[PDB]
Amino acid sequence: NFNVLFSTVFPPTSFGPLVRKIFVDGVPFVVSTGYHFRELGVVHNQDVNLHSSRLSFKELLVYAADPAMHAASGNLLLDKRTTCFSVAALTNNVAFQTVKPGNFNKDFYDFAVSKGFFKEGSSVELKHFFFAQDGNAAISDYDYYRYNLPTMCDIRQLLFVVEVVDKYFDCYDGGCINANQVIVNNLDKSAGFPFNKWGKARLYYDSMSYEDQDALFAYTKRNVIPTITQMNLKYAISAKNRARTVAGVSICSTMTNRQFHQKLLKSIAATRGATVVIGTSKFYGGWHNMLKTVYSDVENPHLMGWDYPKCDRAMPNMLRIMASLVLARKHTTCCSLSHRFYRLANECAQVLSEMVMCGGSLYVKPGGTSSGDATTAYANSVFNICQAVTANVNALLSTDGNKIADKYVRNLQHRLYECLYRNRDVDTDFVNEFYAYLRKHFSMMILSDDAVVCFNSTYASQGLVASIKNFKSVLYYQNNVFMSEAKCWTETDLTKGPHEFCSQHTMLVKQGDDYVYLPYPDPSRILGAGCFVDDIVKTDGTLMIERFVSLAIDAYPLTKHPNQEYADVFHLYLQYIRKLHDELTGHMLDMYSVMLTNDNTSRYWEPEFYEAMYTPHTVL
Amino acid sequence: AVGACVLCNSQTSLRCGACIRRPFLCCKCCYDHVISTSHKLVLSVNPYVCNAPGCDVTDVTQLYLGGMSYYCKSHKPPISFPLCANGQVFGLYKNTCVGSDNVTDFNAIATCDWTNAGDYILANTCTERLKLFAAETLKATEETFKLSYGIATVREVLSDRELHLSWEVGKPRPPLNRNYVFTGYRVTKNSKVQIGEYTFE
Amino acid sequence: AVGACVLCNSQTSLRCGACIRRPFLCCKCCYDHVISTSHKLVLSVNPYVCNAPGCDVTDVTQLYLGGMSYYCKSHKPPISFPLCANGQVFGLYKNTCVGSDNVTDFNAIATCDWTNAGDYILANTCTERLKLFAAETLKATEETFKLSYGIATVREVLSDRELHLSWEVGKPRPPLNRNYVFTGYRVTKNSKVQIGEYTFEKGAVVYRGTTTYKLNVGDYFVLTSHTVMPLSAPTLVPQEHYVRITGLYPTLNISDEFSSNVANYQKVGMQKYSTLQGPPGTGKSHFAIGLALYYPSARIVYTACSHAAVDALCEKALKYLPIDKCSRIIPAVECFDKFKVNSTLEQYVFCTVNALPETTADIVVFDEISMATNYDLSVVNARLRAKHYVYIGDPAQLPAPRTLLTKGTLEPEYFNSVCRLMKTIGPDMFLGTCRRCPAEIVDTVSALVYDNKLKAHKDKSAQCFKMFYKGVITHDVSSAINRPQIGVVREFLTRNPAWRKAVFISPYNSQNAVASKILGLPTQTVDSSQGSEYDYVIFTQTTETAHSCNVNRFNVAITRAKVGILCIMSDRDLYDKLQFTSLEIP
Amino acid sequence: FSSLPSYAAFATAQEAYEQAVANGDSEVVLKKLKKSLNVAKSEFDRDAAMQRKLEKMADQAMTQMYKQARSEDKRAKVTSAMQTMLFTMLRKLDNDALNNIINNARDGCVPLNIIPLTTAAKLMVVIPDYNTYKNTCDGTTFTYASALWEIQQVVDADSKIVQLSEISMDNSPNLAWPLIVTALRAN
RNA sequence: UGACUGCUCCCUAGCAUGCUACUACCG
RNA sequence: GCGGUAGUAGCAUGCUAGGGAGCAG
Ligand SMILES: [Zn+2]
Ligand SMILES: [Zn+2]
Ligand SMILES: [Zn+2]
Ligand SMILES: [Zn+2]
Ligand SMILES: [Zn+2]
Ligand SMILES: [Zn+2]
Ligand SMILES: [Zn+2]
Repeated sequence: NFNVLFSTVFPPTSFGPLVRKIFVDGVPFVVSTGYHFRELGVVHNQDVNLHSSRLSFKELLVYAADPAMHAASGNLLLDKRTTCFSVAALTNNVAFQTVKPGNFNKDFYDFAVSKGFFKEGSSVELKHFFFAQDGNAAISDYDYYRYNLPTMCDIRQLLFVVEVVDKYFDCYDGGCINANQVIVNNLDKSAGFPFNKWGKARLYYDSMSYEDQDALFAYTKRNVIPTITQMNLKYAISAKNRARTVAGVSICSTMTNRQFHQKLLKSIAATRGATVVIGTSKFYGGWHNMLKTVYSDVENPHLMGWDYPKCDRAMPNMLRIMASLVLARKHTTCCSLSHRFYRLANECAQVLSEMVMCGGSLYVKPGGTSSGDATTAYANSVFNICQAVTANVNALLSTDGNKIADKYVRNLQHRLYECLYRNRDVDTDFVNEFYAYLRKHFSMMILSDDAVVCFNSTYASQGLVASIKNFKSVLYYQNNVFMSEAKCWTETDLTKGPHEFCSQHTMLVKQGDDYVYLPYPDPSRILGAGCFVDDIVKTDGTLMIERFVSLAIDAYPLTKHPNQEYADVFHLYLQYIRKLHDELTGHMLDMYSVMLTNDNTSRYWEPEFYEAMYTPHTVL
Repeated sequence: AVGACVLCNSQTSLRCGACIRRPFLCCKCCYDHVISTSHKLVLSVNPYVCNAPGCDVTDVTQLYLGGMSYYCKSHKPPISFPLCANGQVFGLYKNTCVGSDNVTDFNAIATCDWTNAGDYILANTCTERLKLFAAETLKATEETFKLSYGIATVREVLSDRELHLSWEVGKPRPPLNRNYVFTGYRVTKNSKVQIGEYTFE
Repeated sequence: AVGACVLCNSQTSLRCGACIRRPFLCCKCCYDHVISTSHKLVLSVNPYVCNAPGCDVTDVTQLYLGGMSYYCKSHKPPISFPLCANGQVFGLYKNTCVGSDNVTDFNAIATCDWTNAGDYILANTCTERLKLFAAETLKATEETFKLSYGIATVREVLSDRELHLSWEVGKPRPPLNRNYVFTGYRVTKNSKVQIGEYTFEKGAVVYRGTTTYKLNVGDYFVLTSHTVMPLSAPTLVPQEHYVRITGLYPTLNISDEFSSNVANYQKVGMQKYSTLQGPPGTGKSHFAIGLALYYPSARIVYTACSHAAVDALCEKALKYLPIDKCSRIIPAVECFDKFKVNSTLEQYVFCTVNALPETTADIVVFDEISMATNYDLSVVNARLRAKHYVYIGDPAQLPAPRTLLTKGTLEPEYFNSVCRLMKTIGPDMFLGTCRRCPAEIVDTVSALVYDNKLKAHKDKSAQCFKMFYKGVITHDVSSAINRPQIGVVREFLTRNPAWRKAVFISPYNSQNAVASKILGLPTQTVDSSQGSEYDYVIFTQTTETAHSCNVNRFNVAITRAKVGILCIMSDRDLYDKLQFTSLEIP
Repeated sequence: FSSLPSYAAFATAQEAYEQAVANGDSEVVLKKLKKSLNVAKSEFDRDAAMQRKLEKMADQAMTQMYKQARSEDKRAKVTSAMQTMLFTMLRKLDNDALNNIINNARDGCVPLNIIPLTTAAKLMVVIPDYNTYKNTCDGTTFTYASALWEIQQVVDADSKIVQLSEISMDNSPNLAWPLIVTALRAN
């Protein structure tokens, strides 16, 4: 906290990797043997050898991921398009990347029009398209890191909020695992820079044996390895016309972050009935179970949701450090005290402030999160819980204590002030008491910066529980953003669920004998997915009929909506599926002579196959 | 992919693996192409070969159609039916095929080295499209037997119209007049560079 | 882990584990080699050893395959499968083998621990890849033998031409002269530091090296054993006499360096190789120099076998050929750096086979065939792939330092493949013109091996002397001494005034060191001392045993001196063959 | 599947038993036939099953070892590629200015952000518009990072040569404006 | 040029378990 | 007379592996 304030005086060219000259068989290299953080000060590597013989495979991998050689063997660059610090240009040309439009499925559009759709004055219309971008879009989108400013925190209050958050994250287990227990799916994805010139992640997960991976992982508990992050543009459907960009992290960072965090990440995504709902599905009655869990037994229930403007470009560094420290608290037996600090330093040097490669040039990332590391959603959930806790603390500590009728709450406020500003060490009994109070009067359900809260209403009116105004104030003074209350909702009737959670609305329908909650999407999104695609994937439905089956699975609960076009969407999808099947069979029987059969294929255009996906019985 | 075999009047996706122009032969037509001569390899939308890693079978007469793939004889998961069976080869248009009465058109003129007078004799005893196949195969054999001789080059230069010339490794030299234009290319280190048109007599 | 087997050239994945060089063996070949020989270890992509915990068996005929690992009789699961069955080991490409019948000779090559003459007989009597494998494993065993020696513990130095140096406990004194190079590396605190390329004189330690370092503490003199790389090219390429002179350009004029050099070119321009069959000082030097300007537009390579024999390699090249046309290749040991190092484009490169800048040519020259093995021929054929080349050298010279053989001497037919290639079908070239030499060597080596194709060019005044003295031999250590040399040098310089400035051939280098300490004569090496001979030399007794005197060590020693060649009859020599003047000692 | 070790015995016993049956002998020979053939088929059963299990096990082992060999080959080639890339990028370090600024350091360590700033030979500038252009790189030589640079070439967003005589206020709206300026360090 | 997670549908191959069936051996 | 065992066929259930596709943060 003090280093953050003091680092704003010193010049910005004295931060980052520290390099020196080493000799390998009489030839000189330039490698990084330390780091200078704005928050953590000066860090020196522990195992550095100047004179050495011919190097091995993992040394080659480490030296090929360091930005030192790439920056030192490049040209100077002065870029006036952005205000962020610039390092070097790797080539003699600047690369401009564009985004192409979508492909039009005319047959589906004609079929939909021939059934009374897209008429004037209708309540269902297309507002999801593929937007195109011009040459200078990647740099324009990268220039949004100017909203990240150095922020000092109230340390005596953060040191209590972190205890409450750790109480929230208490029902799991974690630790370190060996290289043979790591689970990877889709090994056919990119490996980052400069490793994308020779293959995908399969090549590097096959060429490296198990003890090589173990030695590489054990190397990062005594040294710091800075890497390079590549920025890519997305090609997907959306409702707004701004460019979207994701970050491609290097393989040397992901390979070790998996071994560090995967056990805890898998343990979190396997628990039901907790605050974090990552891993729970919405089919087979999952949505109803989540909604019933979040309602708990609150006394005067209302519902509330909020929004984070520029969530990843504006999150201060201190909260990211806090999230990493909270996640790394499960290593009390497998790791020492220096190993944990060096792991934290490696994480900070790789995914918090490092060189990014936009276009064909190297830039310096000021701060924030790089969406695309191995621990994105869980860290976002920790950050969301931290913000909710500090909002509750600020709401309770800023109330006239002479007007609180209940004496228990008055004593709680007195003890809260004493534990914040008059106590130096942790007091577990009051932490447990405050955690119980929060869980009784303020219930949460969190999924990576999306949240729904069921709170006591009279307590919030009297000021003993956080409100929207408290969230606005906390965001203003701790996140450097303004949160307009036009993107937040409030629901005073519990028979209708949250107004929006994970882009889905909620309706209470009668199925069987009882009443359950079902989610339904926006009809415009489903129709836009039907009509606008990437080529070959559609514009010929017979080649892929399984797209429309999934799209009709997503659009089933629209048949219980009081509005009439909403069910017509599902019926139109069923008729299109039947038409595509008939087209395929006849269109194949005609020129060729192969005769097709309709055995157990009619199930796809009858509603009973889709009705079974929202009824609690858990198949496959 | 989908071309046309016309003597049997059969759209096809098959083609002979080892032949002149990758010619197109229907199921029964590829069959009597592969039993009247020796052409034991065919090409379809995908090539027929065992798909287990490390396996190697050029022949098609013993491959099987397995789980959305092809497997073989020496390395045999035989839960399948054979590819070559019942007077036909497996592919599309396996039902709308006719066959050929004159079995040895390809077996006669596509099996010799395309230099005897019999080639042209049969080409004139053909139809319009059959003789089109003939003419295209004559152009193909012209080029494919022209690409079997040397490349002249000037390494130290002398006065124009009187130079020195070394040629190639072991290959023979074609006829001598200006029939063959010596229009090659120049190499600086990896690329091709403006040279012009020449002729050596 | 995948390649061709040394007999069938078929694809395999099996490596024999009981052969020091780990050759690639075919599955049927693997079975034949493991059955008829106590070579019971086979390596694959994974080793063929029992993986049962706590177990230790390294056979192949004993293991059973079960599950995914390999198991033995004591741990075979119910689902077991023997690896060694059907006379064919289990490995990749098991269905595409052909086998071979040349397994007995391959077994003999593999099993030969290199003891007797038959070792080299069958080394030179086999097919090509077996020749390559035999040469590789011969150099491997000799380098292992010489690395099985101690480290020269040194902590101080007296002065120049003096040294105190100690070997290890249980290790004997290594061989003496530069034929076994002494190149060591000391340490200061953390790594190794340079010492110098040296050689020792006697046991007083004079320095016959070419540098001087601040030698004292922590010094480690060692005969550096080097890892041997595998061969690529065969020992020789079969020649075919051309009709076109491709690339070769006989100039309009005649660069008349030598007269018969025109015929030289005439028959070396068509066949894929040749050889300069040169008696000492008989055009063995500058025929290539004449070829340099008669064929100036031809890429010409020059090489030898040792860094010592670069005299004629480097002198006349700069002396008469143009300055820029020459080029120098030297690792950076101490040798002639007269031309330009670090230059890839040139038409006349002069070096040894130690290290060259990888390129191909069309003309090469290669010196010192007598002490050249098939390994050196293969490496020069691999590094340089030319159109024609000449191997300078003569069978009437010394063999390579093949200290491995002790019973039978290695004769001309056993030098290398080429050295008998020109012995059976005849030499590519045969000269008969001695540049500067009386007819003593003419008579001697023409009656012995030259077959009298060269005759008297300079007159025979019979000033050379050979006496009736015999001598007495005594062994002490790996070098011996001679009391009828300690007394005989004086007894032979008693009154004859002509051989006081003669050169001392050294069958025993320690004896030459003692002679230098007592009376004083220059030390003259035997093997790597051709062309360094002066005008006047003494052939001394120095030995009677089978160390040096059967035929081919004195064929060049008789040519060291020109007029006054004192070659006394020492032992069972060629006494009753010629006429020689004699003076009886008092 | 037809020349198994027990096949000879099984077939010979079956042939002899069926010949005895065709001889029309008593019921005792029929009972002996039935028992012998039953036990013969029973013993042939495992001999026909175990072999088929073993062949598939061997085939799986072969496939796994082949894929291991392929993985090793790929590893070797990627190692060669990485070594080549490193040794190729080594040859542009400008080993006199770098050595001059390394020796001035008190322990050999220097920040990475000041190496291109003090040792690079070429500079690249990207200019949004003309107002920014006339304040940064006006003329033919300009000063930046306490050094003097002189212009060498100017291209546009389409990578086509642009001469400084036409970069003016009037002619500004006729250029693909993301201009890239290349300069060299002076003296 | 294509990041990190979570859930769901479809097709094929293998393994394990269970149900039924047909012969044969044994008591 | 009943049970056990050994193969063979069909059917069902859950995992692992491979491929194609959909949604969400
Ligand atoms: Zn740990
Ligand atoms: Zn054909
Ligand atoms: Zn046909
Ligand atoms: Zn196969
Ligand atoms: Zn062996
Ligand atoms: Zn073999
Ligand atoms: Zn064992």
